[PDB]
Amino acid sequence: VLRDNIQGITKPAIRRLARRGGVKRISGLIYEETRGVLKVFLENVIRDAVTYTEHAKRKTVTAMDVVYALKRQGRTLYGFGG
Amino acid sequence: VLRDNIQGITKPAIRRLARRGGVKRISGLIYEETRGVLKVFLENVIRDAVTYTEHAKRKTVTAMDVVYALKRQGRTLYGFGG
Amino acid sequence: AKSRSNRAGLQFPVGRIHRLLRKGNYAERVGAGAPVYLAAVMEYLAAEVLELAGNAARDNKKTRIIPRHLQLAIRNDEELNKLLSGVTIAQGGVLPNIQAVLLPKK
Amino acid sequence: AKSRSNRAGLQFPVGRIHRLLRKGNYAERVGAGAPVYLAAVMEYLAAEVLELAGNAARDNKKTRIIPRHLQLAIRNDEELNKLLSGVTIAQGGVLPNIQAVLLPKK
Amino acid sequence: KKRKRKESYAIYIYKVLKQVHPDTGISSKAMSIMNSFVNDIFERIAAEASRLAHYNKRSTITSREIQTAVRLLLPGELAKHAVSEGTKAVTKYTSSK
Amino acid sequence: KKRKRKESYAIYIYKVLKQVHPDTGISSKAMSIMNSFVNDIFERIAAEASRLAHYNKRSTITSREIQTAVRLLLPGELAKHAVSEGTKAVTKYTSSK
Amino acid sequence: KKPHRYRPGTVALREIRRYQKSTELLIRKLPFQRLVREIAQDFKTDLRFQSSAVMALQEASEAYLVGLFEDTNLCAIHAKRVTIMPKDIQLARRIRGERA
Amino acid sequence: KKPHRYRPGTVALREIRRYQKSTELLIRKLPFQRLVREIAQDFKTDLRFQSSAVMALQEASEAYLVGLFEDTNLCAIHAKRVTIMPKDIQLARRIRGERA
DNA sequence: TATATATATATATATATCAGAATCCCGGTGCCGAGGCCGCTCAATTGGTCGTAGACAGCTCTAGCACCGCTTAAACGCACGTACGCGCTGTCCCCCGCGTTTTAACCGCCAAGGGGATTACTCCCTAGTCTCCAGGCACGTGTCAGATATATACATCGATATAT
DNA sequence: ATATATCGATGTATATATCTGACACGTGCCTGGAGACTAGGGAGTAATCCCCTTGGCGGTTAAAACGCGGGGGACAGCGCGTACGTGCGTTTAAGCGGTGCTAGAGCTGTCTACGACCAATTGAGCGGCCTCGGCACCGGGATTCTGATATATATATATATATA
Repeated sequence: VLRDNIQGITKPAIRRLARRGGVKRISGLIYEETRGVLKVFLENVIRDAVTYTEHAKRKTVTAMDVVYALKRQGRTLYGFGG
Repeated sequence: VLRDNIQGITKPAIRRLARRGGVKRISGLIYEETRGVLKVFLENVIRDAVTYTEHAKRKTVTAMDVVYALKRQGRTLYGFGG
Repeated sequence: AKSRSNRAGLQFPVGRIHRLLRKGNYAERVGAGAPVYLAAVMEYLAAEVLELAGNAARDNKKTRIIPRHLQLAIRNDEELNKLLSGVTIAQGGVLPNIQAVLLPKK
Repeated sequence: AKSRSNRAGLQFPVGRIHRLLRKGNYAERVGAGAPVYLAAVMEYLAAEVLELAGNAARDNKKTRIIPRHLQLAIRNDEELNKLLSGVTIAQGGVLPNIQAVLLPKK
Repeated sequence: KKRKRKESYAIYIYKVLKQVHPDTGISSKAMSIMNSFVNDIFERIAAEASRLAHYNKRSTITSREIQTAVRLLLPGELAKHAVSEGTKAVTKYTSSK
Repeated sequence: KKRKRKESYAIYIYKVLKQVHPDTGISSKAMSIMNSFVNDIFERIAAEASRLAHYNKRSTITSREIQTAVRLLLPGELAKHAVSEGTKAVTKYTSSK
Repeated sequence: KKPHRYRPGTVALREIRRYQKSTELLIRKLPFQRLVREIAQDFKTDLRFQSSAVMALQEASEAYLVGLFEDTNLCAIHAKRVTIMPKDIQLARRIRGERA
Repeated sequence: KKPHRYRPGTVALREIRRYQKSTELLIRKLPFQRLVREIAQDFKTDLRFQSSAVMALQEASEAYLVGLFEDTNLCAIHAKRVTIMPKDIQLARRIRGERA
C-alpha cells in the first residue's frame, strides 16, 4: 500500500543536481522528464539487483547486488563493498 | 618508403558516407576533421590488433586479430571470422 | 545411442556445448541441465532471427538470405536491436530512415 | 622463510594473487612469473593514484585522504581518466568547472 | 589430406532454418554472420553464468545459473520466451531419461 | 567469536601510502574505494590474460599474457611505466631465487 | 530604500560554484528510499533493503543524473542558449544510446 | 534552350535514398589499404596483412563513420540547421565519450 | 536680405565610488574515527614426486607481396546560381530571486521479529576412465537463383502559359 | 499579382534472356560424443542465534511550496552575402587479371623445463580494544565580490556673429 512517490523527488532536488551539473537557467518542463528518466534508470538497476537477489535465494537486497547490477550496465561503483 | 596517404580518403567518399548517414548538406570543413577522426579510430584499432599480433609470435595480422581488437573496444563485428 | 540433442527435442548440439562449457574454463564443474538450457536458449534466439530474416528476404522477393536481410531483421525488431546494441553486421547496411526536417517543404 | 613479495621487492601479496589467479578459474595453469608481474603492475597503479591523491590532499590543506581527493586526483589527470572513465566514485564530486558562455559578460 | 577440423554451428543453423522456412536458402556470408552471432550469445551467457556461480561462492554452473543469466542479459519478451523454451527443453530431457 | 575472515588489500595500500607519503593518513571510505579499484584492475587484467590464453589455443597464464594485457588495457605513459615496473620486479624475483 | 536584490544569474553562478565543490547527497534520503521501495515492490513483493543498498542506489542515481545534466548543458549551449530544455535531454539520451 | 537543372537539395535527397539502400563499401579499397599500412608501420615495421583483415578494418571504419554522421546530423538538426558543421562533430564525440 | 562658422547648453553614456551580502580564515573546543598493540588462526612456504605443456627445428605449402598492363570509372577543378546561416531587432513571456508559511525529513530511542550466516549429515550428482560407434566435416559435382545487358512503362521534378 | 495544370525531361524499376558462380547434395572417415561403473565431494536439508531490518513515537527544524515583481533570454522576422550544391570536361588512378616468389604459418616429433599436488609448519594477516589527534562546529574579523549611484564627457542643436 503506497502512493505516487515520484513527486517526492522535489523541484529543488533536481535544481541542486542541475547546479552540480553546472547549468544556469532551467526550463519548467525539465522536472517531469528528469523524474521519468530517473524512474527508467532505477527500473533498470533495481530489476537487475532484484534478479541477483532472486538467484541467491535471499530476501534482503544487499549492497553487493546493487554494485554488481551497476557493473553489468557499465556504470561501475567504487565505494560500497567492491 | 611511403607518402601522405590520408588524402586518399577522398572528399566524395566522406560525402557518400554522409549520404548513407542521412545528411543533406555538408560544410566545407567536415572533410579535414573526418580524416582526423578516422585516423584516431584506426590508430586505436590497429594498435590493439598489432599488439594481438606480436603476442602470438606472428608477423602477419589476420582477420581474427582485428575482430578481437574491435570486440575489445565495444564495436563487436559479426561477419569476418567471428 | 540416442544423442542428447535428439533426446531433449532440440537441434543445437548438447554435447558440443557441454564440451565448450567444460574446457572453456568458466567454472570447475558443470551441471547436466546447463548445456540443455543453454542450447534451448541459443536455438530460440537463432530461430527468432531466422524467422525475421526470412520475412525480410521474402519482402524483397529474394529466396536466399543475404547480410542485408539480417541487418533489416535485427534493426526493425525492438528487443533484438536492444540486445545487439554495439554489434556491427558486416556487409549489411543502414535502415532507410530520413529525417522529416530534411524533406523538402511542400 | 622469505615471502615472495619480499623476494620480488614489492608489497602487494604474491601468494594471495597466485591463489586468486588459480581459484578464480581464469586458465588451467597459472604460471610462476604471472602473480609477480600482476602484483608489480597493481602496486605501480596504486602508487600513482596515491601520489596524486596525496598531492590533492596537500593542496587542500588536509592530512587525511577523503573520496573527494581521489575524485580530484583521478579526473585532474588524463590517462587515469582514460583508465577509469566508466567508473563513478562514491561520496566524490565533480571537477569545479563552468563554461565560458554561462559566465557573466564583462 | 585435410588441414584441420573446424567446429562450427553451420549445419545446425541450416536445420533450424529449414524447420522455420522450408523454401528459403542462406548465403555463406550470412551463415558466417549467424555463426558469429551464436558464438557471441554463447560467450555472453556462459560468462554471466560463470560470474553468477562465482559470486555466490558456488562451483557448478547448473541450469538455474543459465536461467538467471538469460533473465539478466535478454531484454523484454525475449527473456520470458527464452526461459519458457529452456524450461520445456530441460523438462523433456528429464522425462526422456 | 568473530564473524568471518574477510580478505582485503587494506594493509598493502597503507604500506604503499607510507612509502609514497610518510605523513598522510587515509580515511576508511577512501581505503574501501581504493580496495575496489585494486580489485577492478585485478579482474580486468586477469580476464584479459584469460582471453589471451584461450585465443592462442594455450592453457597457461605466463608473464607474457599479463604484459600483453597491461599493454592492451593501460593507456599511454602508464602502459610502458607499468611494463618496466613489472619487468624489473620479475627480474628481481628470478635473480633472488 | 529598495532591498539589495541580485540580478537574475548571479545566484545561479554562486550555487554552481557551491554545489560543485561540496560532495553531499542532494536528493533527500527518505523520499529516495520510498521511491526505491515503490519501484522494487513491482518485481518481487515483500523485499528488504540494506541501508548500504539504498545508499549505493542514491550515489549511482545522483552521478548518472549529474552526468546527464552536464551533457544536457552542452546540448543547450550548442544551440546558442543558456536554458536547458527537454529536447536537449532527448538529444543527449539519443547520442548516448539510452533512447531505444 | 536552357538545360533542365535540378534545385539544390533534390540530388542530395536522391543520394541519401540511394546510398542507404545500397550495401557495398563506399571507400575505395586500395587507398584505405595504403592508409592502414601507413598507420600500422608506426607500431611495427615490416608487417603483413591478410585481405580479410583489411576488409574487416574497412567495414568497421565505414560503420563507425556512418554512425558518427547520424549523430552529427541529429546535432545539426537540433541547432536549427540542415548543414552539419565541425562543432556538431565535436559535440557528438564529446557526448559519446570519444574525446580523449 | 542671404550664406556660412562657432559655441553654450541639454542629453544619453563610460566610469570611479560607496554600501551590502557572502564567503574565506583564524581560533577555541570537543568528539569521534583512525592508528597502534595484542591474541588467534589460517594459509603461504618449502621439499619431493610426477605428469605435461610448450619450446626447438625442419618440412612444406600457401597465401601475401611486388610487378606489369589494360580499361574505364570516378575524382578534380572551374563556373554559376541560390538557398541558407549569421546577424540585428523587437517583444513577450517565463524563469528567477526573495519573502512567508507550513510540513515532513533527520535524529534518536525502543521493541519485535524475520532472515542471513553457521555447523553437521548425507546423498546424489558429476569428473574420470574406458570403448564403441554415429555424426560432422572436407571434398567433389550437379544445378539453379542472381547479376548483367537491352529495352521500356512510369513516377516525378521543375519551367512555364493561364485564370481569378 | 500569385496559385494551378501542362508537359519536357530524367531517373527508377520492371520484363526477359543468359550465363554464371555460388549453394545444395552424395561420400569417406575419423573424430568426438555416448553408455557404464567408480568414487568423492559439493550442495541441500535441519536446527540455532543473533544481527540487522522494519515499524512506531516524539521534536526542532531545515527546507519545500506558493506567490509576486520584473528582467533578461528565447522566439519570430527581416536582410544579405556567402558558401555549397550541381553540372560539365578531363585526367588521374583504382579495379582486374596473370605471374613469380618467397617469406611466414601450420604440423609434426621430441625432450626439457616447469607447474600441479601433498603434507608440515610457521609467520603474516585479520578481529578486537584503546588512545589520541585530525576534523567538525561555532563565533568573530577580514575580505571579496556585486549592485546602485554621482561625476564628467562626448554629441546634437539653436542662436550669436562674421561675410557677401
